[PDB]
Amino acid sequence: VSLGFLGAAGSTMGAASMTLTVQARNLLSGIKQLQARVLAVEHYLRDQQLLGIWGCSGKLICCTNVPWNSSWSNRNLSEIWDNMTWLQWDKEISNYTQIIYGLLEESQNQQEKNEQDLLALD
Amino acid sequence: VSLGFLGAAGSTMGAASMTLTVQARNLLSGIKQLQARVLAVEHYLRDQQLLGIWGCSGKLICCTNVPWNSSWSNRNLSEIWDNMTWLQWDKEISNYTQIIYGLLEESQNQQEKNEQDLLALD
Amino acid sequence: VSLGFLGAAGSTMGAASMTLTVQARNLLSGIKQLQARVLAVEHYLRDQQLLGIWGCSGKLICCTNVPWNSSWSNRNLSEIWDNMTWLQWDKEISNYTQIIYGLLEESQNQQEKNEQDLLALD
Amino acid sequence: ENLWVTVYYGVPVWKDAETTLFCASDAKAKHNVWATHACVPTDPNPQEIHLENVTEEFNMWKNNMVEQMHEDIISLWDQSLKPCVKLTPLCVTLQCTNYAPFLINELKNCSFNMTTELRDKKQKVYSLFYRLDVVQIKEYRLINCNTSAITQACPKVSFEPIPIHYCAPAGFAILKCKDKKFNGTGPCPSVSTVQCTHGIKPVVSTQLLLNGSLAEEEVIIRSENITNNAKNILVQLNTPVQINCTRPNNNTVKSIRIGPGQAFYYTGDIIGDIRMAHCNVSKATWNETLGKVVKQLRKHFGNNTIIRFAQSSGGDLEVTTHSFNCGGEFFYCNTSGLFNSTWISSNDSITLPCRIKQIINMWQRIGQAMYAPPIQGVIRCVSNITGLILTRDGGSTNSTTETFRPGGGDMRDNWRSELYKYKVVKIEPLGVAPTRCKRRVV
Amino acid sequence: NPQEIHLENVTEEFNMWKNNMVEQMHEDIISLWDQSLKPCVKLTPLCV
Ligand SMILES: *[C@@H]1O[C@H](CO)[C@@H](O[C@@H]2O[C@H](CO)[C@@H](O[C@@H]3O[C@H](CO[C@H]4O[C@H](CO)[C@@H](O)[C@H](O)[C@@H]4O)[C@@H](O)[C@H](O[C@H]4O[C@H](CO)[C@@H](O)[C@H](O)[C@@H]4O[C@H]4O[C@H](CO)[C@@H](O)[C@H](O)[C@@H]4O[C@H]4O[C@H](CO)[C@@H](O)[C@H](O)[C@@H]4O)[C@@H]3O)[C@H](O)[C@H]2NC(C)=O)[C@H](O)[C@H]1NC(C)=O
Ligand SMILES: *[C@@H]1O[C@H](CO)[C@@H](O[C@@H]2O[C@H](CO)[C@@H](O[C@@H]3O[C@H](CO)[C@@H](O)[C@H](O[C@H]4O[C@H](CO)[C@@H](O)[C@H](O)[C@@H]4O[C@H]4O[C@H](CO)[C@@H](O)[C@H](O)[C@@H]4O)[C@@H]3O)[C@H](O)[C@H]2NC(C)=O)[C@H](O)[C@H]1NC(C)=O
Ligand SMILES: *[C@@H]1O[C@H](CO)[C@@H](O[C@@H]2O[C@H](CO)[C@@H](O[C@@H]3O[C@H](CO)[C@@H](O)[C@H](O[C@H]4O[C@H](CO)[C@@H](O)[C@H](O)[C@@H]4O)[C@@H]3O)[C@H](O)[C@H]2NC(C)=O)[C@H](O)[C@H]1NC(C)=O
Ligand SMILES: *[C@@H]1O[C@H](CO)[C@@H](O[C@@H]2O[C@H](CO)[C@@H](O[C@@H]3O[C@H](CO)[C@@H](O)[C@H](O[C@H]4O[C@H](CO)[C@@H](O)[C@H](O)[C@@H]4O)[C@@H]3O)[C@H](O)[C@H]2NC(C)=O)[C@H](O)[C@H]1NC(C)=O
Ligand SMILES: *[C@@H]1O[C@H](CO)[C@@H](O[C@@H]2O[C@H](CO)[C@@H](O)[C@H](O)[C@H]2NC(C)=O)[C@H](O)[C@H]1NC(C)=O
Ligand SMILES: *[C@@H]1O[C@H](CO)[C@@H](O[C@@H]2O[C@H](CO)[C@@H](O)[C@H](O)[C@H]2NC(C)=O)[C@H](O)[C@H]1NC(C)=O
Ligand SMILES: *[C@@H]1O[C@H](CO)[C@@H](O[C@@H]2O[C@H](CO)[C@@H](O)[C@H](O)[C@H]2NC(C)=O)[C@H](O)[C@H]1NC(C)=O
Ligand SMILES: *[C@@H]1O[C@H](CO)[C@@H](O[C@@H]2O[C@H](CO)[C@@H](O)[C@H](O)[C@H]2NC(C)=O)[C@H](O)[C@H]1NC(C)=O
Ligand SMILES: *[C@@H]1O[C@H](CO)[C@@H](O)[C@H](O)[C@H]1NC(C)=O
Ligand SMILES: *[C@@H]1O[C@H](CO)[C@@H](O)[C@H](O)[C@H]1NC(C)=O
Ligand SMILES: *[C@@H]1O[C@H](CO)[C@@H](O)[C@H](O)[C@H]1NC(C)=O
Ligand SMILES: *[C@@H]1O[C@H](CO)[C@@H](O)[C@H](O)[C@H]1NC(C)=O
Ligand SMILES: *[C@@H]1O[C@H](CO)[C@@H](O)[C@H](O)[C@H]1NC(C)=O
Ligand SMILES: *[C@@H]1O[C@H](CO)[C@@H](O)[C@H](O)[C@H]1NC(C)=O
Ligand SMILES: *[C@@H]1O[C@H](CO)[C@@H](O)[C@H](O)[C@H]1NC(C)=O
Ligand SMILES: *[C@@H]1O[C@H](CO)[C@@H](O)[C@H](O)[C@H]1NC(C)=O
Ligand SMILES: *[C@@H]1O[C@H](CO)[C@@H](O)[C@H](O)[C@H]1NC(C)=O
Ligand SMILES: *[C@@H]1O[C@H](CO)[C@@H](O)[C@H](O)[C@H]1NC(C)=O
Repeated sequence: VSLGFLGAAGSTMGAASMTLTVQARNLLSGIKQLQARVLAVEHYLRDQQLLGIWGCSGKLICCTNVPWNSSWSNRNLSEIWDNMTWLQWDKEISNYTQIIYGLLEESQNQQEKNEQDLLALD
Repeated sequence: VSLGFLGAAGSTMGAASMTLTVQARNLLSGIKQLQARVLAVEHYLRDQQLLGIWGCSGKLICCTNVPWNSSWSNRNLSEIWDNMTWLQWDKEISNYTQIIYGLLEESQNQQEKNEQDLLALD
Repeated sequence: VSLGFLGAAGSTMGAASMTLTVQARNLLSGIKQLQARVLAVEHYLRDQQLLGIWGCSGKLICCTNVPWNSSWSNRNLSEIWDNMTWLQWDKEISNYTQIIYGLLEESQNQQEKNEQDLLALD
Repeated sequence: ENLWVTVYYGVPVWKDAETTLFCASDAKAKHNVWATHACVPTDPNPQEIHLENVTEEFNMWKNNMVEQMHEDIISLWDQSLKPCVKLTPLCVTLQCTNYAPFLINELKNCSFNMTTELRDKKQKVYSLFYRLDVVQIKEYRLINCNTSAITQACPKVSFEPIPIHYCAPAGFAILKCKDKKFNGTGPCPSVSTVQCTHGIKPVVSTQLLLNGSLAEEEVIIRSENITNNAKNILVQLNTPVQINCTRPNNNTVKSIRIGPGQAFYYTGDIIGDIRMAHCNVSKATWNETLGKVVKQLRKHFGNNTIIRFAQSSGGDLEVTTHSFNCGGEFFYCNTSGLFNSTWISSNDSITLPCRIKQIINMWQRIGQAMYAPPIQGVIRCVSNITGLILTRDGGSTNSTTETFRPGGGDMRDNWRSELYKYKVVKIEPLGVAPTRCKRRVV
Repeated sequence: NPQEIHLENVTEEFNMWKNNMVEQMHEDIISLWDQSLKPCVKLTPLCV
């Protein structure tokens, strides 16, 4: 089923994760208008900037090398993906998103590329 | 030969396809000017947005999983690539570009990533 | 150590190359302000445009097929990476950056994709 | 035999599109209305790229670059008027006499009160007006004071038109027709592309087009419905005729302060002879040019038909005359000498009378008028006549006669005369085409 | 909090006299002055 833009905002995180292209399409597409259009491309380029420094520019989903610290959330796979919505999840993980983003650029991409130079050095 | 920006607009699609970097360079590079510059980066980011949802962000050419429905055009490889220009081609495929773009994000990328999650799940 | 934005501007090129994410983060994040914000995203998208035509969109570092013409600089690995800063390096390679960028899109990406079409043609 | 779609980014594909262009001109040393404080400097070298094999349809009459330029000139005019002195108090009754020793000839010497810099105190001063600016009820008034308010052009700004390049933003492009015999719309076989047009001089003119670009090979006739008379006729010459326009009168100016900071510059008494402004045109060259035009004209009306030329006979004073600007002054030339001919089957330079007006409403602008400040000294400008604007008298009986009157109904036609070759298109760099390639299987 | 980041080893030439920040600020103060005057009362009749 295609339910539309934000159609699975109230479904489980697993069900919503299947229709990421739906939210992705409309996510990009006088003075008031112009200032609004600039703000829009500015926010879009910010998120694409974060995907860049996480090595995930061209993909909607990518896996990482950062382990899940249990202090963040004590839930499991079944409890996260089949019982919760992305909204209430983002609220539960609102104390770590900054922290997790910092570990996300540093722990892997800030060491994936150094090892890449030391590896392709022969 | 390098003929310049849009140099092979009137050549065959196969010959023009060799110089995509030529059209790609100049494709990105008071009130009237500012509004024009915003419109330019807005259109460029729209096309890059479409390449994103088709999984082809960093490439100029990418192959797909969508088969060619013969209702779209009844031509063959030789007739398309060695007898037609991209202009008259885009005119012939002007009834399907919306349709083909929808199949392009859904048929593959909306199922390439689901299978990617079910595959990397072990 | 994390020294911050531009922290290793005065270190050797090898040491500075380890903290590219640091310069990458802050690199993107009424009339005067608006015109400034547009100029910022315009410059950022220009560099991302150049990384695009060099086939390096999602990476901070990528290797090329262009050989190093000794007329550009006569230094070696040790002399470049353990004795010089990126600043004085960019000053020494300020006569070739245009030239090297032209060879960078043409020598490889303008021939990597043609060979890619002739290879995936079966 | 298994075909799969493939994405191509950066394909030579475009569509007709209307976008907001912007100005561009090389930096010079002041303060002319068009350049303003700043207009982006041109590239040292433009790259005009020929497009082999490419055939595109052009339409100069449905072109939006014309409408954009039209609104730009109008808006620029108003942007230049705002900071200057508005002559609202100059609508006082004028006590005027004719010059007094007029043997065969109009301009009138007037006296009037004026507010000084102190509100309470007054001054009686006198000024000289060309009698087009005033009307009676000897008592007079300015022509404009019942129609609209008025403002005085700043003395510093110059009305000397400079080449302006129209540029389209990145992602869009301009197509330029280089077909010599290009008849005004249609498919152009030889087409080249540019990001910016060549230097187009915004010459404000009526009837005859001045200081423009000349058509190569044959002179070119451009219309929208040739059998229709209501639509004007654009002519581009191959050989430019030379026209010398002078105001011989020694105009002296004085400066009277009418309020705090405000300062009106008025036409002082003339020193020396009273001669009327005029324009000369070599009769030989103008007869050759007129010959060549009717040669190309008969291509559309069958072959020995009677083609005569008559004067303008319709509309207001500001439209019937060859209006233009020269050195600062606005000339209204009567063009009866040129268009008094009939065609079938010494130097002797023609002379054209020109009157001068200092109160003007160009482009059919009703509202805030401008007072052209008087120009000190004798004026002489040498200009080219590169085009023409004609009009028929009506349905003609067809192979019986063909009478032509010059018109200048609308000011956009002047922009069409130089923008006929350019067209705006947007690049659609996304093309999808089938190859026998599949992506790596999941 | 602003983040003032020291740059070790870095030596850059400064020119306070050829600096454009000065010219920008100069035009900004002037323009601001005029923007503040527009809505207020103009004393044109006070020249009695
Ligand atoms: C078609 O194309 C042709 C070719 O371009 C056009 O023909 C040209 O038309 C031009 C403008 O119409 C005309 O230019 C004028 O020439 C005058 C004479 O030039 C002589 O001096 C210059 C050096 O300055 C020499 O290089 C040249 O060879 C000549 O010997 C100039 O005097 C004109 O400048 C004045 O007028 C313009 C407005 O047009 C002002 O902007 C400018 O500041 C000048 O005005 C000052 O000087 C006059 C002098 O009488 C004063 O009355 C006036 O108040 C100004 O004085 C104030 O300002 C000064 C300076 O700041 C200050 O010191 C003083 O105290 C005052 O405050 C102008 O440059 C071309 O000559 C002519 N080309 C040829 C070859 O003849 C033709 O127009 C085009 N067709 C159409 C329809 O446009
Ligand atoms: C502000 O003031 C200015 C100047 O003071 C005004 O500009 C003048 O406007 C008047 C009228 O608006 C205009 O006078 C007419 O000019 C016409 C064109 O030149 C004439 O054809 C016309 O003559 C007819 O009317 C006369 C009476 O006024 C009759 O005596 C005469 O016989 C004419 O009448 C015949 O024609 C009509 C129409 O076909 C017909 O119905 C009759 O039966 C008869 O056969 C006037 O003289 C001036 O020409 C304008 N002046 C200039 C210098 O251009 C301006 O209009 C005012 N502003 C506003 C907003 O009104
Ligand atoms: C256009 O009209 C304006 C009106 O403002 C006019 O300006 C005035 O012209 C008159 C012409 O009579 C000038 O008056 C003269 O002034 C001189 C110098 O002060 C006197 O010597 C003159 O007197 C002689 O002429 C009289 C004529 O009746 C004799 O009776 C007498 O005995 C003298 O012989 C005369 O009064 C006046 O000065 C100017 N005003 C100003 C402010 O300059 C202008 O001259 C008119 N245009 C033209 C071309 O004439
Ligand atoms: C339009 O009319 C005006 C009149 O208002 C006219 O202006 C006059 O022009 C002449 C120049 O042709 C000026 O005369 C000069 O003025 C200067 C400054 O005062 C003097 O230095 C000059 O002196 C030289 O010439 C003398 C000749 O005897 C020599 O003896 C002396 O050594 C100098 O070499 C000269 O007198 C006159 O001042 C102006 N008048 C005004 C009021 O401005 C103008 O010429 C006319 N316009 C045109 C285009 O002709
Ligand atoms: C310029 O001349 C061309 C002829 O090549 C005109 O094009 C034709 O116009 C007629 C109507 O007048 C159409 O029915 C034809 O289809 C056109 N022919 C072609 C080959 O396109 C064109 O109309 C002329 N332009 C003007 C303004 O008169
Ligand atoms: C007016 O026309 C004359 C020709 O009658 C133009 O003079 C020529 O200008 C071109 C530049 O466009 C030069 O290459 C020629 O050498 C000039 N001709 C001669 C005989 O020297 C003049 O430029 C035109 N004026 C304009 C367009 O303002
Ligand atoms: C317009 O003025 C120009 C220059 O003032 C005139 O050109 C002169 O023409 C005669 C021959 O007719 C020559 O003897 C002169 O040498 C020319 N002058 C220059 C400076 O070259 C031109 O003839 C005038 N046009 C008209 C219609 O009178
Ligand atoms: C321009 O000049 C012509 C002279 O050729 C003027 O035409 C005359 O106009 C009157 C009526 O106003 C007629 O009775 C005459 O027969 C015309 N003269 C000729 C020789 O035919 C014309 O009026 C002038 N135009 C303007 C606006 O002043
Ligand atoms: C996990 O969180 C705890 C907070 O109690 C912290 O002390 C620890 O360093 C974190 N572990 C990792 C591996 O980041
Ligand atoms: C976030 O932090 C605040 C204070 O440190 C705390 O009250 C809140 O419960 C935290 N959020 C979560 C989800 O634990
Ligand atoms: C191809 O187009 C036809 C239109 O007749 C349509 O019925 C069919 O579903 C399309 N096939 C595929 C595989 O999309
Ligand atoms: C596009 O659709 C319209 C109406 O459905 C049709 O007239 C036109 O021929 C179609 N285009 C193509 C290339 O078949
Ligand atoms: C290297 O630079 C020299 C300049 O002397 C030039 O002649 C040569 O073609 C360049 N070589 C390559 C492989 O680009
Ligand atoms: C760049 O070129 C100029 C002139 O060609 C020359 O003076 C300068 O030394 C060159 N730069 C380098 C680093 O060689
Ligand atoms: C100036 O104003 C006075 C009234 O004080 C009047 O008598 C005189 O006629 C006016 N001047 C002119 C030239 O009409
Ligand atoms: C334009 O010319 C055609 C040719 O016959 C005619 O039928 C049509 O009515 C004309 N259009 C107008 C607006 O006069
Ligand atoms: C009109 O004259 C031209 C040039 O001589 C000629 O080509 C054309 O055939 C003539 N037209 C007719 C209808 O005779
Ligand atoms: C201009 O028209 C008038 C009026 O018929 C005529 O007398 C005169 O001869 C004409 N001039 C020329 C040069 O034909």
